[PDB]
Amino acid sequence: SAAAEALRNSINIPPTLYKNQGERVNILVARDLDFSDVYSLESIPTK
Amino acid sequence: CASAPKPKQPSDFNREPVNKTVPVEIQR
Amino acid sequence: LTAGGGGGGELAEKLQPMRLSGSSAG
Amino acid sequence: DRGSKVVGFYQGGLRQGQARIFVQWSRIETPSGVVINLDSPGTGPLGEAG
Repeated sequence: SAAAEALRNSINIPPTLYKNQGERVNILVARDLDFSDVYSLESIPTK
Repeated sequence: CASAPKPKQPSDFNREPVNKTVPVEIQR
Repeated sequence: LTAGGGGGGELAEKLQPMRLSGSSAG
Repeated sequence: DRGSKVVGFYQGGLRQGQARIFVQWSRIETPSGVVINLDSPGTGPLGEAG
């Protein structure tokens, strides 16, 4: 059947996702991030 | 038939200045 | 010129840890 | 003693025609700290399997 022949060939087309710009998202940190080498702390003297 | 939505377009009615006061980064 | 126990197959396979190694900032 | 906590597990789900799941009990902890590894079938209130 021609209709079945068209369907079999063009049936499997994965969808497409459209996410706009300016959207809010998260990042869920998957590992321990160590900032010891790049920052250090010091106290600001009073007044 | 169906097309991707556009992001919100802001209304063009309540147009006001951004700068109520001169910034300090201009040093004024 | 020139010189010179062994069980729990499904459950204990689902409990295998995922250990992701940390990172250090540069 | 009474109040001991027993720990078990199951897996594999059920097939069709089965209305009982095989539970195996693994360890038991006496309220005083005793621990014995009993790996025993779990049954119903009258000893029917699973």
